[PDB]
Amino acid sequence: VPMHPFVKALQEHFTAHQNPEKAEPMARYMKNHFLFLGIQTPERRQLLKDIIQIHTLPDQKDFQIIIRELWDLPEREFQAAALDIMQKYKKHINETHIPFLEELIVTKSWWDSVDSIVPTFLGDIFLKHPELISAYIPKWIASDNIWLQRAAILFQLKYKQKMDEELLFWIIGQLHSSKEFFIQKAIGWVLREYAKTNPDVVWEYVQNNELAPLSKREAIKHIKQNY
DNA sequence: AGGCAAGC
DNA sequence: TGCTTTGCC
Ligand SMILES: COc1cc2[nH]c(C(=O)N3C[C@@H](Cn4cnc(N)c5ncnc4-5)c4c3cc(O)c3[nH]c(C(=O)N5CCc6c5c(O)c(OC)c5[nH]c(C(=O)SC)cc65)cc43)cc2cc1O
Ligand SMILES: [Ca+2]
Repeated sequence: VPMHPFVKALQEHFTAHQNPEKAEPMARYMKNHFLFLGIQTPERRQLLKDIIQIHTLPDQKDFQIIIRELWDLPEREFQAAALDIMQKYKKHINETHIPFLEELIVTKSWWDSVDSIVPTFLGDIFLKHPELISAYIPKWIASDNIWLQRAAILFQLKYKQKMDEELLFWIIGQLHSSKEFFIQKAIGWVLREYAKTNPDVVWEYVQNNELAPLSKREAIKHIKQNY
């Protein structure tokens, strides 16, 4: 049972605003891996805002406590809310929190939580601490955990001109022979996105290095008409 | 406001 | 495959 007063307040307020008619299709969309209360993103964020306006944002010493307690609640909106909360503490998040973020990635894993952790929170940490990438990314690739592998692929997704091209291509080469949908698809996504910034090097990469056909097709869907 | 981004 | 609905930017 959650014990932090902020989490208890949030749980009560979310539960009081549940919508069972939305809960069923929301849970089906995530392959019924999770129960849902039936609260979509606009309403979920406003309910969190209500609780912050009443109680104020808890002290930064508590932010991991709060996120952990929310992660253990059954309904999926509590994990989505915990990530909204983590965004409000981002000035206090640094390299010492990478293991905490790893834990969140591999606990109650699915594409919604993992994608909300990786390009923003890990992306920002490794921009400030790029000399720490080698302590994590190769480990994640070798772990055979598909969500840490997707993290290795997508932490640079929002980098645009900051992208470390040789690193991106090494990561992708290490994972290109994965059978896994969420890995093949992440490779396609990150290549398509980076092609918005540096289309010529993505084209050269895709024409000279092996990729699953899903990955290759997705990578080039916007630039192929230029060649 | 609208374009671009899993499910089946 | 290319349409769905909702979410991110
Ligand atoms: C950094 O850069 C980016 C990060 C990004 N994150 C997301 C994202 O996180 N997405 C996009 C979008 C999921 N999504 C939707 N449409 C598409 N066409 C998509 N293509 C891919 N994903 C897609 C989505 C999430 C996350 C979620 O946690 C989501 N949850 C739902 C959802 O819950 N859905 C979608 C389908 C659906 C619901 C839902 O609530 C419902 O509740 C009623 C639904 N009812 C029905 C029906 O009765 S139809 C017969 C369908 C239905 C959508 C959804 C997009 C995105 C974009 C970026 O550039
Ligand atoms: Ca698609």
